[PDB]
Amino acid sequence: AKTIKITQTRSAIGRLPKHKATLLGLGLRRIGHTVEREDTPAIRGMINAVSFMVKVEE
Amino acid sequence: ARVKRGVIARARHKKILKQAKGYYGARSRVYRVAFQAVIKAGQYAYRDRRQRKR
Amino acid sequence: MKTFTAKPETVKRDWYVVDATGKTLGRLATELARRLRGKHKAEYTPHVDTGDYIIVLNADKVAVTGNKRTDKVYYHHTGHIGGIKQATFEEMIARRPERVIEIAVKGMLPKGPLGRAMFRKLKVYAGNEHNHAAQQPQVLDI
Amino acid sequence: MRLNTLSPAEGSKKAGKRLGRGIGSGLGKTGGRGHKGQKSRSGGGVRR
Amino acid sequence: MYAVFQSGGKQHRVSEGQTVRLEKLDIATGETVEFAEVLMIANGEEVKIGVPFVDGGVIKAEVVAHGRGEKVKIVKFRRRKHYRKQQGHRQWFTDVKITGISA
RNA sequence: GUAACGGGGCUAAACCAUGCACCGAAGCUGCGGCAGCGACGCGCGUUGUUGGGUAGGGGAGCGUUCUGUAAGCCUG
Repeated sequence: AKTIKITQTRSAIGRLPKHKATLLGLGLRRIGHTVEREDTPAIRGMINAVSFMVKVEE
Repeated sequence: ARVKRGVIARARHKKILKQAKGYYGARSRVYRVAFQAVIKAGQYAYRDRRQRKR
Repeated sequence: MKTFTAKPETVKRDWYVVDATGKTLGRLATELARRLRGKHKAEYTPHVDTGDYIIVLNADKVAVTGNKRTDKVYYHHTGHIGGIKQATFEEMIARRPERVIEIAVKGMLPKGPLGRAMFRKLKVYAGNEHNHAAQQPQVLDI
Repeated sequence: MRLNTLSPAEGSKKAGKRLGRGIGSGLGKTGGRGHKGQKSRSGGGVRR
Repeated sequence: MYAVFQSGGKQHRVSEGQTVRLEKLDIATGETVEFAEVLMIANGEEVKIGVPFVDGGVIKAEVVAHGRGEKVKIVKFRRRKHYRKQQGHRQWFTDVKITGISA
């Protein structure tokens, strides 16, 4: 696949529960964690909802 | 068995002595706990950057 | 290994002269505080005073910009009740000129016994003549 | 075999809960009863 | 002559025939070790500003003894909350000797 | 008793626009130690990851008096 990489840039204390749960649904665990996920359009929705604290690289 | 508890109590009270302090702190059992609570802060709060120019 | 720190008997003093005629007051105070603090040296240490001996010449010609010359007012309380007294810059110069620069640099120095030891070195003069040629103070001409 | 070596098997013994003996045990001042109330009173409580 | 190197996360400064406390390694009590990762070297006057991991500088060292450092008391305390906890710690250390520095 | 910038002082050291650096915490990385849970195998490895805590629930220990081991052992 393309295997897009995601890096968590900001914290998660005091943040909305839906974003806190999408973070886990994606796989990010702390600040600066780097993960690789498939380019399925399902992933794009999570990363779109959480796009204000996750850096992407392609 | 009626336990005659003097030796252990004297041991515990002597174990916490903390010399070098002034006034009642070093003599009686008016012993704070700040002397040990600030150590953890200090071990992190060292200021040893050595920034003489930049 | 440990970091090198300065000792009191391994300090090298220097002497200098600064002429404040036509110079702005605060901008001069900043460099004066820097040099007296010794943050300009390569062996600076925070618990030891190693600034130079600065001699300010012509302290009765300090330039102040804007309307501060007539609006900048000093305050000081004697201790008694209703004993607050003030003095405008325009008259403070004519009364005790050196005190202007003295107070202006004191507040920029730190506070404590070393803070006062540091101020002990500054020497401010209203005139332009000084009997410190015995110590050969090289002029820090700017 | 002698009267020194014999030992009970695991799980066949366990120390009971001792209340109000210091802080490192976790059963400190309150002793598991919680803050003041009819339950926390000695002998005080409701019936069946 | 004096140089510098990185071993265990800390950049140390060493001189010919000198002792420095480093982190706990994995070698016997008299084994030989070599440090090629050098950041700079100077033999007076000549300063050989070094690119990261200079190519050629080697520091030969020989480990002397191993042990534990001073004991530290850790105390974390919360007023009025019915909380208190203690601990002790002693860091592991390995002392070394410098036997030769080459460029 | 200055007292509606924390202070000194600032005509920019103030406000607006763009730009590259830098300091900056117990955040994150580098290096050493300790402990709980999971996976995989054969008691032991190699990996994942967690380890702020009041009321409170669960686990495991140190130490004091006394009975047996003990008419044994240490001790003028």
